[PDB]
Amino acid sequence: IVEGSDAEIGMSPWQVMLFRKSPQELLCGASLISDRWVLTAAHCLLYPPWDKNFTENDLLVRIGKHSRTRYERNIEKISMLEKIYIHPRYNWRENLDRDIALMKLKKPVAFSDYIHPVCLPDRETAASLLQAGYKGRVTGWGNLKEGQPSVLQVVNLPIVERPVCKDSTRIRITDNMFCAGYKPDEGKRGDACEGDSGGPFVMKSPFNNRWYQMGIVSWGEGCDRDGKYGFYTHVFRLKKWIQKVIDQFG
Amino acid sequence: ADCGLRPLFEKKSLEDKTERELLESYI
Amino acid sequence: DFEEIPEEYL
Ligand SMILES: CC[C@@H](N)C(=O)N1CCC[C@H]1C(=O)NCc1ccc(C(=N)N)cc1
Ligand code: NA
Ligand code: NA
Repeated sequence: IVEGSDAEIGMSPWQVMLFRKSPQELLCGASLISDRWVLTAAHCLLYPPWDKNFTENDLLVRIGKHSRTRYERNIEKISMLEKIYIHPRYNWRENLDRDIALMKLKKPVAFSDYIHPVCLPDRETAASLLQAGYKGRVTGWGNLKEGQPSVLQVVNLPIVERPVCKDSTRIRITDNMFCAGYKPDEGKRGDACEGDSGGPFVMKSPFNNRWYQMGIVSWGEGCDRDGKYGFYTHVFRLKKWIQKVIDQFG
Repeated sequence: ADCGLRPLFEKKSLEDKTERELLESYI
Repeated sequence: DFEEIPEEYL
């Protein structure tokens, strides 16, 4: 996260760290959506241009974290992967369209003050909240600039109108993406960055006061560049796929 | 069922330091 | 860079 702040304790208890076993290092962000399902970006797991193709046994899920590097005794929980599910039409070849994957844990995780699932949007919350100017919140342990933080970073960012998103890049944008970030003339700044990949873009619904994950950190051209915006997978647009997976594989 | 309600914030009726910025943008 | 984790998880 660039130009964000240290998270408060327990502020994002759905935050998941995807952790590489060997060598031991951050792989990506992710989010807890139930006691055994974790949501992330497909490119965290599969991205052939960079020879990235992780198997279940390559990875661990660390839940409940605050500190980036430290082992947080009596607080974090570390889980093994039972199975990865990547969207069958994830488009790694062109623009990262449908950049979404699910991970099923070997064993259910115990909720705690620091570990708790986020909600996924229904059509009405999505229609009400995904509007240009409405702010969401992005969290992650990724680069501080286009360097690595000691603790979880947080930044709030406004959704940007679709024509502005489109006009800010040569890449082809789809209905399965949205962009967010301040304009140059809005003065404020902030962005996700490398290492934030797979983490959540959340919004707090003013109707029921719950947090919903509207987006997944997916891609951006540089980080916190004037006239550029961060792009997020549109979670509601892919929920049919999410439910199907969760329904067929429980 | 309890999703999206944080133990150290919503469950205790405590607000974090910047969630009001989000509320104020929901115009 | 990262603190080693309990062997049980590896
Ligand atoms: C198409 C732009 C390229 N820079 C990119 O973002 N890619 C190449 C394929 C993987 C993805 C990536 O690195 N995602 C991580 C990332 C980068 C930037 C941002 C941001 N909001 N600035 C977020 C995540
Ligand atoms: Na364009
Ligand atoms: Na920008």
